[PDB]
Amino acid sequence: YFPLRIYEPNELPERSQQLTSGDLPTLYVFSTDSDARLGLPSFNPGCLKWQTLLRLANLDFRILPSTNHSSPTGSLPFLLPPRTSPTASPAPIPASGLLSFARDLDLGHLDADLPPRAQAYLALITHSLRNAWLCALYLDPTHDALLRRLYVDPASSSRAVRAALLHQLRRAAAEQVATASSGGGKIVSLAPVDSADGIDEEAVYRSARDALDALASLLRESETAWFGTERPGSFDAALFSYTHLMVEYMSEETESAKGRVSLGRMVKEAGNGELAEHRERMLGVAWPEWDGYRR
Amino acid sequence: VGAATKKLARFDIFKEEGFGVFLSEAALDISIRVKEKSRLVFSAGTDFGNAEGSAYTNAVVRNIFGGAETLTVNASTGTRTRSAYNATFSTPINGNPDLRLSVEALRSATQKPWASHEEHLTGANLRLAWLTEKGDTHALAYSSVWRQLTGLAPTASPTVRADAGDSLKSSLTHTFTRDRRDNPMLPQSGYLFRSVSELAGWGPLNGDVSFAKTEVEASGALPVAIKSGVSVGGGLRLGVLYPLPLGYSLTGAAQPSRINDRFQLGGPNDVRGFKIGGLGPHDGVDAVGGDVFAAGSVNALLPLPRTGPDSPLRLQLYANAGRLVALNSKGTDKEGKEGLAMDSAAVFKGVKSAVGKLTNGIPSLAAGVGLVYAHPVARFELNFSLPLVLRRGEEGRKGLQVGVGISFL
Amino acid sequence: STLEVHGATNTRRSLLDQIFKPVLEDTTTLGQVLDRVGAATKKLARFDIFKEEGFGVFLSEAALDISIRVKEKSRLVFSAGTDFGNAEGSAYTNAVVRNIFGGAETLTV
Amino acid sequence: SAWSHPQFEKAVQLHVWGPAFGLPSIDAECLAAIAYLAQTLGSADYQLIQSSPSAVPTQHLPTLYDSRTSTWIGGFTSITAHLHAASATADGTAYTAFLSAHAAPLLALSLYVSSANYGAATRPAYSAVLPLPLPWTEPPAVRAAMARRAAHLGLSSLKSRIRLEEAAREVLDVLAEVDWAAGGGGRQVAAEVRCLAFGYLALMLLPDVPRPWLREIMEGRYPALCTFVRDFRARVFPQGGKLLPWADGGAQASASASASASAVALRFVRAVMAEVPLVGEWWSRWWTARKKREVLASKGAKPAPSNDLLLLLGAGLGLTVVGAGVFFYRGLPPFGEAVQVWRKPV
Amino acid sequence: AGLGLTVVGAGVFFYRGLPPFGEAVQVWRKPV
Repeated sequence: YFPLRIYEPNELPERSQQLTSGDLPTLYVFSTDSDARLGLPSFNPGCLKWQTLLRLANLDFRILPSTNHSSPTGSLPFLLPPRTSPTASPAPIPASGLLSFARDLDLGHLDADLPPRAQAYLALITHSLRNAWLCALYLDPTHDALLRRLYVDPASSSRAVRAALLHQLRRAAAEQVATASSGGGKIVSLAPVDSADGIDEEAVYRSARDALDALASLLRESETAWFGTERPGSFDAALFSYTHLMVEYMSEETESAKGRVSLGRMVKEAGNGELAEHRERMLGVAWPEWDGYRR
Repeated sequence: VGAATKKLARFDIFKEEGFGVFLSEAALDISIRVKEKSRLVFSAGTDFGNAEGSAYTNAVVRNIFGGAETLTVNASTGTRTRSAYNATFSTPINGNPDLRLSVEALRSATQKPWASHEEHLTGANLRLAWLTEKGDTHALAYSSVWRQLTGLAPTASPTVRADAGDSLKSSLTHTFTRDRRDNPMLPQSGYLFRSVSELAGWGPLNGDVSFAKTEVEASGALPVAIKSGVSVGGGLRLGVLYPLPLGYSLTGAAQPSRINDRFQLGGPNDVRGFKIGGLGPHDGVDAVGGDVFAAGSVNALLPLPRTGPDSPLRLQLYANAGRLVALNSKGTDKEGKEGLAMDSAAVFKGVKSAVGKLTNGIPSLAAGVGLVYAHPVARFELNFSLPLVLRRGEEGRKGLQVGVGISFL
Repeated sequence: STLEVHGATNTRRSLLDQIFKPVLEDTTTLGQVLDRVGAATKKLARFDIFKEEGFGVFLSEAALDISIRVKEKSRLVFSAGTDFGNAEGSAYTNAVVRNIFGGAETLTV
Repeated sequence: SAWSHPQFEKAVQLHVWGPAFGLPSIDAECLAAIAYLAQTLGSADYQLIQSSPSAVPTQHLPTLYDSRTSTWIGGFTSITAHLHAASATADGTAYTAFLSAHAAPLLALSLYVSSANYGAATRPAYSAVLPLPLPWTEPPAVRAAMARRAAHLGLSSLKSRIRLEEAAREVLDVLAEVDWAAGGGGRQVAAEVRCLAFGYLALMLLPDVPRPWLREIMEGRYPALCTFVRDFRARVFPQGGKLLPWADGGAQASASASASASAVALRFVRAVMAEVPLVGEWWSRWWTARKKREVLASKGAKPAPSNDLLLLLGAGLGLTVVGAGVFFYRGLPPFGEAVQVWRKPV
Repeated sequence: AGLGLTVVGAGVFFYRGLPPFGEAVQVWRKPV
């Protein structure tokens, strides 16, 4: 009862009313400012999956680039509802509940327990293809330009920090590719194998080739341009999340001298090219107007 | 020889107590004595068994060649990552103990509960501290850091979720202090002008922040009438954070400041009667700072009646104040360009309007009563305050306002 | 029934086994409670590698089911505070590694 | 720079762990490989040399070593790639991926994360198959590895059991419809997948496991799984595995030629040098780079020569720290005397 | 060199010594 006068809460600063004013919920995905205004697909698969699923759920939202530190959990692709009061915030919706937040008419088939066979196949997409992507991106030295201009240069613009961040990303990626036994869990002292010298790429590459071929063979049994169903569900989005980024960024035809044809060629050449048409047809339901794909 | 001996003691390598000057009336014949301060002092007490690492290393080599000196502090909690460095190296530049240079490299991990997050600093700064014979003290430092923000564990706020990246902040900052107060830990009769400017990344300075931070602090104090330690006090502060373009110009485009760079005005050390980070443009519960600000005080510091001019343990009767605004543009056409690039005219108009808002309305105007204890090293307030006027969302506080430190009002 | 020794890290299972394999060997006389576990716990505390205050014995009447807790004493404790400048060397080193393999222990002053 | 794909210039001997559970081996990848070879090759050729991680150049255990070309091959999948409608092969690949990931994180929950199990049933099995000084170092590395693989389930030792049984169901409900060993019923898969599934399940079921929750589920809700496991064990591993061609003498005499006191001391000292506070990680990285280069040379290619910057930097940092620590201790001789005297200039 | 190496190696060895031998929970059963 002591405070005698109350005056008009304090007019938040410029960044915090320019970036986070909003009117519609804002999903936070790895992206570049030239893109985030257009809502064009991200360049990280763990976020492109969620972005594609949401866009399929017919939720109206915008995407802002973020930096993997500003999430209620470690991984990025979380969401925030708009402000209701110029100084009050709703709760941040982590990655897991993005579909629950979206609820139109029927949002069941975007998240339903698949028949057991499909959970067996999801292991390909989630582990084999993921290790292949992680290896080819963070370790193959001919992708240093991509890694920089995608994940490092937008951060700091100070070469002595760029270098440290690049080293951090490479160590944290090598630690993940060396856990899943696709390449190998070589056993060293009580510390993970955090280098490209425990991650023999022949095993990972062959596992990737077989995974793509198995998926291309499965897609041929559905006769409805999807993976058993009528409208693309969770599995098709999880597949797209990788089969696109493996085409836009790693389809560099050089390769004939070193052999080991780069991923995008295998992706478009899986089976008889069914994954390529599948991706080019998911672009046509999610982004009905976007062009520029196929590099 | 008084000047000689004082200049000698200013080296900070001779033990303070015990000098001696022995004049032997033989047939001048002056004889000076000194004690040496020390040399390498060490400590390394570690513990283990569980998460405790407590690597606890300390080292001081008081004199390597001339006046040189290397401090090396360390720590490893096993819970926190590390504090692997804090390494200073001081040495007077061949001319006097007055012009002292020091080079420091650090790697620490602070904490900021009022705007919930951490901050990892891993820079290294270069400092050149003069000292004029009149008592004034200039300094000049070049600091280059990393400034990572990695602790947004609770529901923090959409503000810090948007300012949680990295930076460099290579900057060149220059302090200044004129100290004319009798007891620096309990001012009664002197005055104290202290000005700390700073220019961050601009022109030759490269980085990702570009501002110009000015922080003026005046003072005052006076005992009036019936050794009667009345000691009427005073105080004031100011400040501005002015953003600038990124190179060799004044007219250009500036990006507004990050939470790593704004001021925070509140707490037992700056404006008593508030949370450690009260008085802000608060967002939810996290205290986002501002650029312009101000302060105030009016003290009494009366000694315990019927006790006499005893050790300095006195009642503190003080009003107070405080204000802290933010750089809202809201006065030009919409940027059109995507987001954060304000032209020079808009920045100037914004700061003019912000200072205009600083002088509209009574600021906060706390109060209190406290028992000040003037230790030579620190000052202990123990106030009991009563915040009069608040802006909605400034986290008033009303209990016992315990405070310890050096800087106060 | 069972017997659980929570917290007893950094000590071989064979060491605790050498004591607790018998404790379950003689446990008829079920109609009442007979706790030679006092002998077990005192013999355990005699190792001088478990912190003295706080043991606990929690009997869960589930369908014996004795549950023991312990705290660990510590591991490597260090100190080295030296001074110089004059005749003082005060090299002052101390070390205690409470448990290297089993009950082993090295003091070095 | 030891963080990129390596640059290049322009009668097998299956090393496995010891039996240790009433099965031909442990570490279900190893048991899978050994069952596949036992089915495919014949007891005349392979040698089943008992081994350890530090005893091979690949550092990966279920490791084949050809004799004709002297090439090291690691991992079960690479091995079975060596030594060699479409829905058959498709499902084969699918279930191979699904067993390698999401089934191994279960055999960790049991037997490596449950501290009531790792210490009562596992660490004895590891100590029973290793030379004397090693078990202080290697079983903990294996446990840390299987624990890291066990995360991404969110479960550890903390009614905290119904969720565990739910986790186990979430895998067995997919592994159940496979119709593993049958001439009819569900779907055929493959030889090299069937053997892998046997390896994983037989370590899920057959151990003694003082605090069991996999045995109860697999015996209560899944008849075909336990039936398959028991029949496979009784078919291809009669008498627990004494008919398999181990090295010169069998189980223990196999890791005798490669276990001289010198070699075992080397294993120990390497595994402990990789743990020093500062030079440890850099030494481990240099060593692993060297061993990968050696394996690659063996396979038939020529790697980049070397980049000794790793160990050079590690040694330089260690030397700098210790030399600075020793230098300032009794630093340079004193520069100033006890008495210093000036005179009046004349 | 042997004395220097012995001192420094003993100092470094016991700092983060051998991996722990005992788990958090260890369980015995009733023999049947």
